[PDB]
Amino acid sequence: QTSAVQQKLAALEKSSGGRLGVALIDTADNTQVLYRGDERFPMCSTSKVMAAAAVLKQSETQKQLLNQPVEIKPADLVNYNPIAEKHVNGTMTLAELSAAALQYSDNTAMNKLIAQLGGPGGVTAFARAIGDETFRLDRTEPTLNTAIPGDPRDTTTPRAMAQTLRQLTLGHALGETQRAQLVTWLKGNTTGAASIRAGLPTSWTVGDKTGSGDYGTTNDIAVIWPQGRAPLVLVTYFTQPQQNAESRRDVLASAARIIAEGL
Ligand SMILES: O=C(O)C[C@@H]1CC[C@H](NC(=O)Cc2cccs2)[B-](O)(O)O1
Ligand SMILES: O=C(O)C[C@@H]1CC[C@H](NC(=O)Cc2cccs2)B(O)O1
Ligand SMILES: [K+]
Repeated sequence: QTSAVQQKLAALEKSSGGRLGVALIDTADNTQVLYRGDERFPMCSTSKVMAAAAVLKQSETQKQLLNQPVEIKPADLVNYNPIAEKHVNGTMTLAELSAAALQYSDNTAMNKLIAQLGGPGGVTAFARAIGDETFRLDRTEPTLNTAIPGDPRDTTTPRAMAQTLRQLTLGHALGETQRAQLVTWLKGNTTGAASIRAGLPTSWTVGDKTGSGDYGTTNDIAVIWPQGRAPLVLVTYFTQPQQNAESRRDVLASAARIIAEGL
């Protein structure tokens, strides 16, 4: 079937000229709303959640892991490093790298998380360990954001990412203190106010991770605590036909507004 919400998302997509993917889980009843929910999209910086979570999982058996210093060298800087560049020729702890990757979208920080996990495949292995058979990370920063149409590298589906984000933040994929740390980090994101957040009532609380890539790829994955009801998990992925397309965070806000109006 096609619901009223799905028809509105299709109209938004048609007007946008791009390709939109949405997955909602409403934990009030465990129901789902999907739009292109099983199509693949390039994750771009939303992949930073999986990398940080994989390090949190490692930290469950190493009380000092998050305090471990990691050297930052001039050669480690890439294309977007606002936190890591302040620590060149110094160090950042794994907690600092996680916070920088999640809350500031720092790409050097992400590369250090990936390296701590043994490369992109270590992030994929963690996804598999927590029940996600869809996610794949294949490259480091910055090339994981090329977002080429039809390329399977560094992709997932909306359905898979919503399920995984639920298990990480509201379920038991992580230990209790690690889940709480991930939620704290997401709630302190600096980059999200134009994306899913912008389509929701102002009284609701959001923790999210955005991403930007080539092909105008504009993404957001969020946990949402609405006023008066159980939490939601919402993924909104958007990608466009031209490599140089502009970001369209407003489309994500519009998708979130349609979802919220359908509850
Ligand atoms: O064109 C130029 O004169 C050089 C630019 C300068 C900085 C650029 N980097 C970014 O803007 C980081 C991003 C943040 C969010 C989306 S991209 B670049 O390193 O790509 O090259
Ligand atoms: O969180 C955000 O919205 C911003 C954040 C910026 C860093 C990452 N993007 C890039 O490095 C851009 C690239 C495009 C092609 C190659 S690199 B990420 O996907 O998004
Ligand atoms: K792993």
